[PDB]
Amino acid sequence: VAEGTEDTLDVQMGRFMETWADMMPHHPHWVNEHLTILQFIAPSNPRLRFELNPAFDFFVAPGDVDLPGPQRPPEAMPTVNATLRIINGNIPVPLCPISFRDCRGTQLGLGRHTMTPATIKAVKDTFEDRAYPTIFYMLEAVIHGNERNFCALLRLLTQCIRGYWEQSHRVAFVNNFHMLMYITTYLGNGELPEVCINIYRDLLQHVRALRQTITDFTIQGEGHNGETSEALNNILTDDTFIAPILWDCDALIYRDEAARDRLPAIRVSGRNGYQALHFVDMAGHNFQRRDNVLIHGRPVRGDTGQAIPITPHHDREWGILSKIYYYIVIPAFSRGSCCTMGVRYDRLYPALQAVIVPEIPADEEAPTTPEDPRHPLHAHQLVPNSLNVYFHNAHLTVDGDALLTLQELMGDMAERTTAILVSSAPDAGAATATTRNMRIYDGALYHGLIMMAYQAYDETIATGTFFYPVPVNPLFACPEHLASLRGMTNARRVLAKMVPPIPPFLGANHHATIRQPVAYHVTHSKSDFNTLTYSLLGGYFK
Amino acid sequence: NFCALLRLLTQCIRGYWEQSHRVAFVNNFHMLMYITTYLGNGELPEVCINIYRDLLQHVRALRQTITDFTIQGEGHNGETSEALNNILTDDTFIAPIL
Amino acid sequence: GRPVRGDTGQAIPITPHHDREWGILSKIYYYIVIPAFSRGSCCTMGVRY
Amino acid sequence: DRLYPALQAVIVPEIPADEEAPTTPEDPRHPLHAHQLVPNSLNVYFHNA
Amino acid sequence: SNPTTFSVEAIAAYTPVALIRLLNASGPLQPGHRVDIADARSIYTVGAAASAARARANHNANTIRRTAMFAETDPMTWLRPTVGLRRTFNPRII
Amino acid sequence: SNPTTFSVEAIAAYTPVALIRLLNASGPLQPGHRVDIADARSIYTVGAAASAARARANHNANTIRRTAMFAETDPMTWLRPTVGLRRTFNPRII
Amino acid sequence: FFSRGGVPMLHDNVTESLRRITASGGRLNPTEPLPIFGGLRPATSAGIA
Repeated sequence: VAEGTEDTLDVQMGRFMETWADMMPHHPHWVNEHLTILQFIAPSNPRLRFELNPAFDFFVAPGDVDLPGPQRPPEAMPTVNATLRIINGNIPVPLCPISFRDCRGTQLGLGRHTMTPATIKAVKDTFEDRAYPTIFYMLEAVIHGNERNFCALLRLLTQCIRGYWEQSHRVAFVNNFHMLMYITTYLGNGELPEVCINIYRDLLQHVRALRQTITDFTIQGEGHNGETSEALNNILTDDTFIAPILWDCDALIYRDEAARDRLPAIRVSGRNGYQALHFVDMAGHNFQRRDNVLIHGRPVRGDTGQAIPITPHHDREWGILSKIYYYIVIPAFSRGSCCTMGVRYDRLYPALQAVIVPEIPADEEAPTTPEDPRHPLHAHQLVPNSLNVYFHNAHLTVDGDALLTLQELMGDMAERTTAILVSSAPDAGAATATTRNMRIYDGALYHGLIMMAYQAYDETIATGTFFYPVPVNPLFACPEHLASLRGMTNARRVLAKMVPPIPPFLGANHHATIRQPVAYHVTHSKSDFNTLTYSLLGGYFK
Repeated sequence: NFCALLRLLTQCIRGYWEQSHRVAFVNNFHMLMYITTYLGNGELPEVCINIYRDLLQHVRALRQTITDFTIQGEGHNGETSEALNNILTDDTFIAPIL
Repeated sequence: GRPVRGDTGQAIPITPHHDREWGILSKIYYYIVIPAFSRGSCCTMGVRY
Repeated sequence: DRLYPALQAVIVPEIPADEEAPTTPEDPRHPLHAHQLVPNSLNVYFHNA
Repeated sequence: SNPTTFSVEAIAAYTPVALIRLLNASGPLQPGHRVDIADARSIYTVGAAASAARARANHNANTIRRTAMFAETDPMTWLRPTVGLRRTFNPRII
Repeated sequence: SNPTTFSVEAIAAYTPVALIRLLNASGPLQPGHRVDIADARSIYTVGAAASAARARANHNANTIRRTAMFAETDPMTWLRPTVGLRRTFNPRII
Repeated sequence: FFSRGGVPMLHDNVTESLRRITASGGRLNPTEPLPIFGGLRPATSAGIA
């Protein structure tokens, strides 16, 4: 597990690519989960002598190296290290199979809430859609999970979601967790059609049913050293474990407050610790920032100021539901095809400045249909390199004021995406005198993104213009999305087909919490879309 | 040429679809790629693009089925394991129509 | 054929239009999906420009 | 004590005689029109619903 | 046109032809004479293609100008990205 | 505007630009000169947003004024509760 | 793989890797150094059940 070096995450990923082109001379031993029980048990297996404890992963690590180190690994004699297996599905697939996990998931979700097949069909269609418009991605990048930024754009978002629904019968904005909250809350009283809000409410009801199942299988009243029983049995209710994509800084606040005894460490692009300065505007945008300053966003029921300290935006239940969504519902539907990337705001914000809303005269009615010249999406006003061509490519019709709300959105911004690598000791249940030296490193992308599927043959937008692939999970690995990275060869493409590329400044496989066998379970299981979610929940028990 | 003839091909495919309920331009592989990538945001009706995308999804499912039944990381003399096990993933073998 | 993103010229060498995966998908389509639907009734042929 | 003063403000306009009462909310004579959607009245409570 | 040997389909095949919707070959075209020339088919093909693009001439005071279509590297490309129009609209301007 | 060195895209990038629907960078934009200066992208970005909010100017005599959106503690708040508009209406006033 | 004399493959790494996968998942195998000028006896084991 390497360390950050205060770069812009495009240079660092490229340096990792040039390092990884010749860093691996052979196939690593932690990928081969395609073996059955008989092949794993057979004496020719070199991994069989390193599987001794049921709650420990033994590997080979460089000696005399404190684990967060430099970019180039120092040369030393190899030694055998161990790391605690926290998740009970992190046992390898030849020792804990897929069929057993699916039958346990069928046992778990007996009387619980299940999803209607209409929502399953629509969500599966929009997760496997390669012609998913990029305008949703740019809107989710600029809004960036702020409640005021969402609710300043209710007209445009209602028109966009309605236009995407009643032309292809697929749901929109299911990518981000801080979108279906806001749609089920604000756009749920009748603005959207009857079938859209049913899909969103069914997804939210399934998330809360998974949370209730987690609460059901624990026994409350046993709290040891500032850890609740939910955080001491499960992981999706553990505040130390964070979401893969962070939009607000409240998750780091709850992680730093809740743990408090297992020695924490946050490395945000170089220096240690975050700063969380909010209210960034046009005068002080500073797109090229080398510090560790994050954007918390504007608290709306209060004052931003300078000496006013930061506060969490939402409840503690929001983090639990976000973790449950991002770690169960997304990999059950995408099935290992989605990939996390950051954004290029210095190439995205000037592409958002160009709106060609015309000058409608006074005492005149606003045009609705796009056949009149007064409509902003009429062919007379489709000047290239504006936002009108962007909305016309997706065949979604909008009005003038819905496009003019972008200026009100523009008061709050986001500077750039950065890699946050957190670290902690194991919890108080398993903190003996020798496991405190072992630590867990798992990285997350501040102001990142996720695409459901990758299109490579769409030439209306050049590749790598806005998003560049920085994947951090075994679940969210992407052998196909790496073509979006600048300077990609086919040798690296067949190198990444067998090994999931996770950079060492975002955690390693044998040191993280989510490991390879759960990704093998989400990508090589064909059972259902409801039993897979409960099987994944049953896998996430300590 | 396809991105220049988008409007005429949209009218042609729509006229062939909503008179006999038959999918058009399915013979060429460099036609349904361009239909799914470009004419897939609502220019065609809701049922045509579902047919094209379902065919493309089945093709990619066959590709993943090929990928699953091999063992990666074993390649001899500039040949990947897929080309060493299969033929549809072998670059020496060529398409019937170029 | 005319390249999408570039200048033709004469001294510029030929570059492939698409990814290597396009060849794989074309082979899979032309050797599986076409003979499964047509069932030996379709015939490959040239044209008279 | 914090509900009845919130129920006082009704912004029903003054419709002249020999005129039809509006039904759709698009015309400015309707109570739920955006012209008479003044904040902190019962009209915004009904419009949020 | 004059005195440049109007086409009668014996030897008068020539590239700078200027006609549109010509009902000449289709019926008022009594059969070919005892004249060898073989590449008159290629002369007519370039000629008819030239006499159709020149036959456009107008309709461009009605149809808007052609655009970038794809996304190439425009001469700035350092303060705004490039995105091309997919020609699915109706260019008529009225 | 004058004599404030109109934008010729060499060094004349400046924040108080006053234009709207400028088709200057998109095609009449002969390539960038032999000048180092790199932060003209940031100057253009602040300038274009200033040249778009000023380009509203009108459209505020047509749409209604902005409201509290959410519910905050406005200065009275002891004889009536506060509820903000959800901006889903069509502000046009006609 | 205990017999020598037949025609070999052109690439030596292909034959070596083929013997390596063939030896995995079996009891009796030629010894790992491949003793030239020898009988290719299998490696002896522990006691017999």
